[PDB]
Amino acid sequence: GKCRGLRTARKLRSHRRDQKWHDKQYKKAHLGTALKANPFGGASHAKGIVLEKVGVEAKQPNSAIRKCVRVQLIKNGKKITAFVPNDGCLNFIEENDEVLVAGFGRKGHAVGDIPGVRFKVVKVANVSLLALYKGKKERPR
Amino acid sequence: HGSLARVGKVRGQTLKVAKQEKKKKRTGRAKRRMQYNRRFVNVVPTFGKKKGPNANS
Amino acid sequence: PVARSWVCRKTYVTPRRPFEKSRLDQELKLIGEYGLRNKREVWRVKFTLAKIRKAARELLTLDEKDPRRLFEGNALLRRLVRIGVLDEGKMKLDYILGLKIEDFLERRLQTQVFKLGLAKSIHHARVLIRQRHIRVRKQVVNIPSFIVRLDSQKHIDFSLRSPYGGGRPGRVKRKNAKKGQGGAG
Amino acid sequence: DTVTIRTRKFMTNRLLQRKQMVIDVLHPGKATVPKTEIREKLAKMYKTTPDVIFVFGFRTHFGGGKTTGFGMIYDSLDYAKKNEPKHRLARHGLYEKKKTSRKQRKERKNRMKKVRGTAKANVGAG
RNA sequence: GGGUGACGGGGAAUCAGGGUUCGAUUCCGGAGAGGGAGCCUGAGAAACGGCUACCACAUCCAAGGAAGGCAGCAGGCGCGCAAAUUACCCACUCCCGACCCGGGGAGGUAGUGACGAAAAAUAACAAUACAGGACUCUUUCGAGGCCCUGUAAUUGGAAUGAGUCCACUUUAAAUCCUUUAACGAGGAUCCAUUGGAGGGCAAGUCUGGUGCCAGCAGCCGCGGUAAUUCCAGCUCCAAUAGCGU
Ligand SMILES: [Mg+2]
Ligand SMILES: [Mg+2]
Ligand SMILES: [Mg+2]
Ligand SMILES: [Mg+2]
Ligand SMILES: [Mg+2]
Ligand SMILES: [Mg+2]
Ligand SMILES: [Mg+2]
Ligand SMILES: [Mg+2]
Ligand SMILES: [Mg+2]
Ligand SMILES: [Mg+2]
Ligand SMILES: [Mg+2]
Repeated sequence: GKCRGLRTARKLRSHRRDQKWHDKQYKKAHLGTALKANPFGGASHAKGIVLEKVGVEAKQPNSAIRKCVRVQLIKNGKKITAFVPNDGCLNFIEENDEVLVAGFGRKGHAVGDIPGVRFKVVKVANVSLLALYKGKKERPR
Repeated sequence: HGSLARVGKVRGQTLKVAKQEKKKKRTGRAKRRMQYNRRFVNVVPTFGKKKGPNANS
Repeated sequence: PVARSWVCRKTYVTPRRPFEKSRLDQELKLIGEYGLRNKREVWRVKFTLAKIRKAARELLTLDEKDPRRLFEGNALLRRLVRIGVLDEGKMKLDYILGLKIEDFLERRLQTQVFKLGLAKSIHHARVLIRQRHIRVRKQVVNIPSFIVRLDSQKHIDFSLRSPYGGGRPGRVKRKNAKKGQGGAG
Repeated sequence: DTVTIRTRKFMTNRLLQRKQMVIDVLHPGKATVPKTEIREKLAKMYKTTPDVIFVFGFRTHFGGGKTTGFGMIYDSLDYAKKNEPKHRLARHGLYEKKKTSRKQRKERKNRMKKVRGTAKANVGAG
């Protein structure tokens, strides 16, 4: 069982150090891997240019097209399928326009019906999508 | 597959309705007073198998 | 580099289980009894009490006849007596743990206004205090949370420079007097 | 008439050549007395004119029947134009200052670094 | 030996007891002034708002030459999810000088500032019409009112700051607060918001629309013509100058 003895400190402390890496969450945060893989290079959000409006099909038990946006990030050059939330909101997003993208709440894990969607559109052309949906602000022209 | 066509279908053809008028509602302490008064003093009746603060038959 | 403090703290703790129901109901009751503005006003008192209890526990963990305990505990008791929460004779530290929110609310200004006649309902009392109508001792205490020292309770009354406390009448009565003078008369 | 005044924490500064103290003004129902009135009242109290009395730092309390602030009485004006801040003299116009305005001085002196010796040029500058 | 999304520490954030994480960042210590190197002066420098080279960037040239270093303070570009005014002053705190007198983007003062923290308004009272229930009275119905709560009529005048604004104070000069005159409330006004309302989890089996669509849904799920879950209206709930992601 346990090492327990009085002059063990090192043994104990080393073994715990060894085992910490089988704690999945620890390894995520201490190996680079995820920070390399995250298109938001350790960031809450990322601006990025929209390069096509793309319908995602929902996963089996729920049938619905999702209306995503293929984004290309500014900082990295990586690409993304951000989910454009709320009803008829896709129509606000026209091509080549500067969207802010956030996480979808799950920190890498995709969410609910959508296959392969970590990201959701927050702002469109420096306005905020919620505000457009409400009918508060308007798309500049 | 599947078109990006119907995009804002239901938001579109919903029947628009005016948002009515009523009153400048009470705020701050006054609101909290009012809500205290409508749990603890006004009603406090003889029970009839539990309550419902937004009940409707 | 500057002058400047940067020494601050929150006066309250937010509750963990945010919809306990019985917790919500209790806190509402506390807002009713003492016409408080908001829930956080309850919570700041809950927090102040909690600190005190935390000190009491710590002092109890120490040995009796240890100078650290004897000094601090006596000082904590004297502080609580001063605000009229704990009674002289009841001062011996184990009684601090048996204490409650209700006692601390009771010794606000908003209470001792309403308690000493003066107001006419607690919501009236809170308004008065805000509107610079009451004075503690000599100062016009604008603020309801002002915890009234037991010492300085009997010196609560109306502000001298005011309508209620014997002075120049407020602008509404002045306007109605002008209307009766020039308009009607 | 109905103001009343007190003098708290009075000190005899033999070696700055002054009396100096905390003026503590009662003034209920009125709008914080101006300094001229406070000086004149101090003059009749201490029997030593308003000229040598310099008063400042008045802060009214909450409610508003009491202000508090520092004041001092020099022996003569000759002394009070020697151990006294220039602003506080200019407060009642007896040692005014130049209107060069800092920034212009700096720009003038930053030119002059540019040129050597020529007193007329260094007088000119800007 | 390699790595570090590594300047060290004081400390910060969570926390029962243990811990876990953070510490570029106002105090102390270090290191550096685009990159490397070399040195003069000097008590003290391997100085960079000192010089000499090279590299890399760049500026006038009459093309022979000459000058350059904001990780000072403002400000710009750029990078980006991500950050303030080319403001006023040496009055305080200190420093420097030969100096009681000069100088200080050290420093202070305003401006921007929902980083965050404290306090804290958005109504209070009255009789009315009433609508109810502990008491007294009454078989019940009804009544006497110390007690009271909801909705109305704003019915009633009273109280008030937000605000507008003389004056003082403040201050280096101002501002701001404070003090204070004069104007300054019937809510149609001086309008509280952000998120919810199947479960977890506080709160509608309400009504209208759509019909596995549009959409919601952190998770479980809801949607295929009676949707408690979608878009709306109504009501309700939570926190409240905040609350969501
Ligand atoms: Mg590194
Ligand atoms: Mg340092
Ligand atoms: Mg160096
Ligand atoms: Mg640089
Ligand atoms: Mg060097
Ligand atoms: Mg420089
Ligand atoms: Mg910011
Ligand atoms: Mg500075
Ligand atoms: Mg706050
Ligand atoms: Mg308002
Ligand atoms: Mg729920």
